[PDB]
Formats: sequence, structure tokens, C-alpha cells
Amino acid sequence: SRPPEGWPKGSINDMDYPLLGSICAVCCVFVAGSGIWMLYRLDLGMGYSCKPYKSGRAPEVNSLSGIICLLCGTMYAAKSFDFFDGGGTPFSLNWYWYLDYVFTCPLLILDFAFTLDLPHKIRYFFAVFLTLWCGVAAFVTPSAYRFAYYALGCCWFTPFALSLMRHVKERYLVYPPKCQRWLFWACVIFFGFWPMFPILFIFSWLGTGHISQQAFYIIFAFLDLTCKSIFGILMTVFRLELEEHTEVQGLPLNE
Amino acid sequence: SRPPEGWPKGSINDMDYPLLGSICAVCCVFVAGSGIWMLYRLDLGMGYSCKPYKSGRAPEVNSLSGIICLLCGTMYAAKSFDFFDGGGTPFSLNWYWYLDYVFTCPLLILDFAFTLDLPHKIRYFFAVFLTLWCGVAAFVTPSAYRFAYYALGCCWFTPFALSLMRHVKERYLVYPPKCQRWLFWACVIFFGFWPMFPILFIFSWLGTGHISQQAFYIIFAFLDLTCKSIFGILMTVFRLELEEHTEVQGLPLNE
Amino acid sequence: SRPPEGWPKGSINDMDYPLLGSICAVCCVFVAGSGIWMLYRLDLGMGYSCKPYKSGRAPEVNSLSGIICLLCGTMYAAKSFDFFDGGGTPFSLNWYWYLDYVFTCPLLILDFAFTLDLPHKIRYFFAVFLTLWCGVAAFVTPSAYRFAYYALGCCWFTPFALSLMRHVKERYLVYPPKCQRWLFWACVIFFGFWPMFPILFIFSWLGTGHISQQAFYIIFAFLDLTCKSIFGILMTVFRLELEEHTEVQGLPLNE
Ligand SMILES: *C/C=C(C)/C=C/C=C(C)/C=C/C1=C(C)CCCC1(C)C
Ligand SMILES: *C/C=C(C)/C=C/C=C(C)/C=C/C1=C(C)CCCC1(C)C
Ligand SMILES: *C/C=C(C)/C=C/C=C(C)/C=C/C1=C(C)CCCC1(C)C
Repeated sequence: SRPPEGWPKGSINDMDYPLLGSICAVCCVFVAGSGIWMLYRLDLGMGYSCKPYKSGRAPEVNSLSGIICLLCGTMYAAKSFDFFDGGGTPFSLNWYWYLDYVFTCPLLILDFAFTLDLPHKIRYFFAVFLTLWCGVAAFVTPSAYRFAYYALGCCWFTPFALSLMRHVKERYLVYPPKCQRWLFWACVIFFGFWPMFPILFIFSWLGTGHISQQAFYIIFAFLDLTCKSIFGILMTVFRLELEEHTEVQGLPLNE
Repeated sequence: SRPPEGWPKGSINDMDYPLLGSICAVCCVFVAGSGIWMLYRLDLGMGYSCKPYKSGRAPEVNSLSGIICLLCGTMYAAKSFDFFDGGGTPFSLNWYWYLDYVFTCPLLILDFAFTLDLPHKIRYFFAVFLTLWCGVAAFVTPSAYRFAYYALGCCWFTPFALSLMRHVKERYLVYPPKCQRWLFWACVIFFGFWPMFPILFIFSWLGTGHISQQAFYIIFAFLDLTCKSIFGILMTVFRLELEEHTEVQGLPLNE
Repeated sequence: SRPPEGWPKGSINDMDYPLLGSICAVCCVFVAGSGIWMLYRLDLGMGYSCKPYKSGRAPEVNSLSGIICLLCGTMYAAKSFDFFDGGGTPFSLNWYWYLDYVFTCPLLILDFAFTLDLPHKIRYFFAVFLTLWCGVAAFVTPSAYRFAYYALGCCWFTPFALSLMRHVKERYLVYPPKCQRWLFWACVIFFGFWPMFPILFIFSWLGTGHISQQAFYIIFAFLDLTCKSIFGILMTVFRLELEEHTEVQGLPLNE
């Protein structure tokens, strides 16, 4: 507890620290486990037939899905320690909302872009990075300028979102049906869930005031499990399907 | 105002926050606009004849000019919000001088090096990054060691500057006359203006004490407009000229 | 001295600041000198016979050894300034243990991996980065959770260490005897000294309490000289030997 006597009663920080700690310890194991599986299955070979790589090693970039999970899992361990130490600790990843995501979100979009061979990899990376930084600023600012920062971040996000939706619909047809399945669910996650983040900001204690900070933590735990683990599992299987088509069976894309 | 009652009268922080806010809001629009133009014109094709790219997309690195402007423009929006909120806000890019430049200056030098194909891209990047960090330290330190940090930064900068001047004069002759024009003005900016930054430090309130902090902000706004926007416009046109020569008209460099 | 009247007598901060300052000023010169030599010798050509590069420039990645030294040397200058200013200064690289290493350690492992062509360059980089971050957290935390953070970091380090040891033994045989000599001493440094860092944490004031913080600084100065300078000199000579074999004399590896 940052205050010597502990958090003032009825403060935004007056939460149920044990439950919070626990939820993150579970989030940690499951995300880290999924990441471990991801890197292990990448090392078996190419496709469901686990065809051996010619160089005897997998492409460097294919490791990102799994790395992102382990980075997230490591951060949720840290976060558990903070909650179990009662909150407001000197190395707290709970304190500055969105700072942890400044390290993962841009990696996620790289993962996605490398997997599909989207254009403008660098533009996409920076767009996400700036959006996340605007969130950090929005949460630490107490004036109304909090919303100036939120709007700046929407200025980045909205073009980014439309641009991506357009690019993805262009590559969708290239791929064979069986790969199209996995990509669709990946898109539901990206186009369905990413917009949830900025909508929660509005209903939080820093907006309308409908959702407490404790609730905010729990919701984000579920959102991170979906946007890192499930997303990574769907990226993995999309590559196994693709490889089976192109490498194991040696067939061409529609292009 | 960081102090509850506000900045002490006659302090370095006793400035004209509205005017400061405004200058940055304008700097923001103009820099962000220029960056937008830069990425748009890159997407039209190759050269003044807008020849279509073979891959149907432009090279990744060519996006840096434009990205650097948008990053700068986003930072000047943030800075506006701080000034209009009266200064000393929790997320202030005005507070720690030179911290914003730790993100742009090294990208600028990469942009320049990729464009000309200078050697030692990594050496050049680190040289700039360290110089900028020495500036950060020089400004936060109140002892005379402030000048120890300044000198350390000159130790990095001075070799870097001479090294670059030598490399650039080697590539200048390679290029055809029409491209040589644009490169010369780019060089005037780099060799004329970059040295201005360290000379202003000496005459600031942290050196001789001739230039107030308010003035320091205004001067830097003009310097950033020149070193990011105009520089980026000159990099853009140099590539359009070069492409017209090599790709549209298919002629060789002197080399 | 961070406290106005200065460090309380008999505090962990009640050290011999002048001696500390001096040790770092020497560490600074020697490391920076070694780095300078490294980049100079790289520019002479390929091998002991200094065969000219075909492109007329050396590979970008070969610069990392030397860059890492100069980055370390610049940081030890900063650290000298802090000690000579008596400690607890606003820009102190002495204050947060392990924060400086968050910038060098991952670069070191990249250097090593590029030199040997180890697989999983990105995995290796992140593994080191996370380990170092866990150290930072372990040192700032005052509860017992300090050890939770230490253990998390061992979870990263231990697999990383075994994985590397396995990969290196696979590449050792590839290389000719004369190169094998240099690689062995590089391995002694990596496998002998890297494990020293986490063992010192246990005997420090934050563990059993056998080694003072002053002593901790001195030990780390010697460890950094070994893990950056000597290591870099051994990487350099390994490349000169390798090049003499493969490029100057045009012979094949065992593979
Ligand atoms: C793993 C975490 C993910 C996928 C997080 C995504 C977060 C966003 C896309 C957040 C968006 C924001 C804005 C568009 C505006 C204000 C700030 C944010 C961060 C809430
Ligand atoms: C867009 C911003 C640019 C181009 C800034 C450039 C800044 C410098 C080259 C500053 C140089 C410095 C030194 C050489 C010594 C002390 C610290 C600085 C940052 C003032
Ligand atoms: C140039 C500096 C080097 C090579 C430093 C290496 C440091 C380590 C490998 C430190 C390891 C740690 C752990 C394994 C656990 C706790 C934290 C550390 C940083 C002491």
C-alpha cells in the first residue's frame, strides 16, 4: 500500500488485492504456456506433416507470436506480485495503465503483417505505438485535456484501422479456403476486440464512471488472454495450414 | 501549474503559456501536414512521371521521412496541451529538454543514410543517440558537471559531424547535377543547423544566461520545422529526381 | 548527496565517492579505448592480411562489438560524474542497479549470435532483455517479493543458458582449430562470468548481507571490463582468424 497506513477507504485504490493477484497469476500461467507451445510447434517443422526446414531452422520472424505471449506472461507475473504485495509497489506494472501495451501492441501488428505480407510494415508499427502512447498520457492527465489526448489517439487509430481492414480484404482472396477460416477468426479478434479497448476508457472512472478500476483490471485480463493467446494460436494454425498447401503439397496461391 | 498556487513570479517557468501553446499547435499542423504529403507522394509511384512500382508498393525505408514528421507533429500536439494546461503537467514533453529528440534525431540520420547509401549506418545511429542522451543529462544536472555532460556530448558529436561531412562529399559526385541541387540544400540544413542546437545551450539560462526559456521554446519550434519538415521535403524531392534519372529514364550514376 | 545535509552516516550510501569516481573514470577510458581499437581494426580489411572488402566497407553487424564498448564507456563516464558529484544526482546511472545493462546485455548476445550464426536470434535477444528487467525489479522492491522477481529472472536465464551452451557446442566443430582457441576463451567468459552476476545478488546487502554496495560497484567495474572489453577483443580476433581461413586463403568450414 503506497500510503503508509494504506489506501484511503473508498478510494479507486481500495480494491480486493488478493483476488486481483490470483487472476493475474492464472493469466500468467495460461499465456506463458500458450507461448511455450507456440515456439515448440514452430520447431517441429513445416505444416501438419512437420516437414523439415531446409536450413534446419525456422524463419526468425515466425518466433514473434510465441515471444509476444512470453513477454505478456512475464508481465502478468510481475503484476501478480504487485497485487499480492497490496499495490502501489516501486516496480508496478499495474500503476501506469497502458504502459505494458506500449511493448506488445506494436509487436502484435508486426507479427500479423509479416504473416500476411501486408505493405507498410513500418507505418503500421508506428501508428500503433503512437496510439498506445496517447493512451498513457490520457490516463495520467487529470484535466479535461485527458480527452484531448484520447482524441489525438483516435486520430491515429481510426485511419490505421480502416487502412488495415482494406489491406487484409485484399490478401484474403489470395489464400486457399482452409486458410481463410483461420484468418477470419483472427480478423474478428482484431476488428472486434481492439475497438473494445477505447470504448472501455469512456465508461471507466476517467470517463462516465460506470466501471470501477478493479473491474477494469479483470476485463483487461480477459482481453489480453484473447488478444495475445487466442490470437497467437490462430496465427500459428494459419501458418500450419498455409505451409501444408504451399510447401508440403507445393501448390500456388491465387494472387 | 506544478506549484499549487502556480509558478513563482519571475521564475524560469513564469512564461506566456497561451502563446507557447499556440505556436506549438501551429507547428503541429504544419509538420503533420508535411509528413502526410510526404507519404502520399511516395505512394504515387517512382519519379515525377509517377512510374508504377513493380511490387506495387514502395520500399519500406522510404517511409521514414514522412513517419518522422508525423511523430514530431504528434509530439508538438502533446506539447501544445501542456502549455494550454499552463505547464508542469504529469505527461509533459516540455519538461525534460531533449527527451523528445532522443526518438527523432537518430531516425533522421537513418533516413539520410538510407537515402544516400552512406556506410556505417549503425555507427551513425548510435553516435546521434548518445549525443542526445548527453544533452538530457546536461539539462537535468544542476552542478558544474552539467558541463562535463555537455563536453561528453561534443566528444560524440564532433567526430560524427566530420565523419559524415567526408562521406557525403564522397557520394555527392556519384549523383547527377539536378540531384546535386537538392542534396546541397539538405547539407546546408544538416551542416548549418544541427550545430546551432549546442550553440544555443551555451547562451541559454543554463550557460551565459542570454536567452530565456520561453525564447528557447520558440527558437526550437522554428528549428524543428526546418530540421524535420523542410529536410523531409528536400529528401523527398531528391528521391523523385534520382528515380526520374535511374528508373524512369534508366541512366547510370557516375560512381 | 541526495539528502540536503548528505547521506546519513553508516547508510548503504555512506561510501567513498572519490575512489568510486576514479575507478569508473579508468574503467571509462579503457573500455572506450578498446572499443575504438575494435572499430579501427575492422576498417582495415579482412583477416590478418587486411584483405580489402569488395564493397569497400565492412558488414554492418561487425560494428556491434565496438559499439557496445563505446556505449559502456560512455555510461562509465556518466557514472564517474555522479560519484564525483557525491552521489544521488538527478541523472544517475549508479542509482537503479541493472538499468544500464538493459541496453548492453541484449546487444552483447546479438553480437555473439551474429558472429557464430546461432539460430533464434530474436528468442535469444528477448530472453536476455527480460532477465535484466527482472533484476531491475528485484533491486527496487523492498519486500520479500524481491526474491519472487529474482526467481522469475532465473526462470528466463536458466533455459537460455542451457540452450546457448547446446547451440555453441554444435558450431564449435564447424570451425578450424585456430578459431576454436578464441571461441573457447569467449565461452569461458560467457559461461564463467555471466553466472557470477546472479550469485553476487545473493551475497549483497539485498541478500545475505556479506558484500557492501561500495564493494558491489567495484566488482561490477571489473566484471564489465571483462564482459565487454575482453569479450569484444576475443570476438574481434575470432573474426580475423576466421577470415584469414575462409576469405584470404579460401578454405571451407567442416560444417
Ligand atoms: C494486447 C493489447 C492490445 C491488443 C491492446 C490494444 C489497445 C488499443 C487498440 C487501444 C486503443 C486506444 C485508443 C484508440 C485511444 C485511447 C487510448 C487507447 C490505448 C485506449
Ligand atoms: C530534430 C532535432 C534535431 C535535428 C536536433 C539536433 C540536436 C543536436 C545535434 C544537439 C546537440 C547537442 C550536443 C552536441 C551537445 C549537448 C547536447 C545537445 C543535444 C544540445
Ligand atoms: C555487461 C553485463 C553483463 C554481461 C551482465 C550480465 C548479467 C546477468 C546475466 C544477470 C543476471 C540476473 C539474473 C539471472 C537474475 C536476477 C537479476 C540478474 C540481473 C542479477
